[PDB]
Amino acid sequence: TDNVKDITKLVANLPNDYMITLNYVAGMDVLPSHCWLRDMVIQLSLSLTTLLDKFSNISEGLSNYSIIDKLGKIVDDLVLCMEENAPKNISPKRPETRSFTPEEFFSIFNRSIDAFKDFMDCVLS
Amino acid sequence: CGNNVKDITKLVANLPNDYMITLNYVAGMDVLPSHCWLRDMVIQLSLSLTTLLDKFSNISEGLSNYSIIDKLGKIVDDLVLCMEENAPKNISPKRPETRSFTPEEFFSIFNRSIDAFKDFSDCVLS
Repeated sequence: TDNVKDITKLVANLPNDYMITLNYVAGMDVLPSHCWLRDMVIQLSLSLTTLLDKFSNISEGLSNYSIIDKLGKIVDDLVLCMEENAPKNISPKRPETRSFTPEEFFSIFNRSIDAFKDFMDCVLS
Repeated sequence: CGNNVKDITKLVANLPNDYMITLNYVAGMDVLPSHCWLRDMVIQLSLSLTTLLDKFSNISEGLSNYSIIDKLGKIVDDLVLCMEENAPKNISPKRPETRSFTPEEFFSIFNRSIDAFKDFSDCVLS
């Protein structure tokens, strides 16, 4: 049901100097969403997959594995929707591989999901 | 003075496998007799835990990393008090080796220091 209310606890339970790697799609902060939403949900999917593998599945209490896994599932549904609707052949460039703080990584995450809630040319320079 | 862990296992399981935890490692801790390195190591763990703690927010419910680490830091404060109150005069072989360890490795050093404390030839190396 598009759920945060669990992201804040994850961020509070992740080291604030831990660098989460993400292939940031350039211009996600300026261009209209149809230009980057698809690519970004896919990149978030890859990063969450990579992130989840860094924890163990604690089953009782605050579990980072649990929250990340839940987030991964939400994104899989987003990738399904975006993919099974994207414009043919989606060749700008292959996203800037950057590392982000958990707070930063997850702010980007929220901005992408938010972008979905309103998903109804793409040039830079 | 002797002495409870609030579960390091859950902590290690809730910390990223590739997160590097910095520790000024006291050389010879793995071979030298305990009285040669315990005091210094307990002091070093205390510093690393201080630094580690400042990386998390205090989550109140759900056995958070902040709470467990904070608990481990207090246990070490008691251990530092004990070792300092009984440390030899002027404790200077050489400073500790600043290294980075994975959480499993860091807390393995911690558990081994704790054990050494639980059971507390002169200090020669090389």
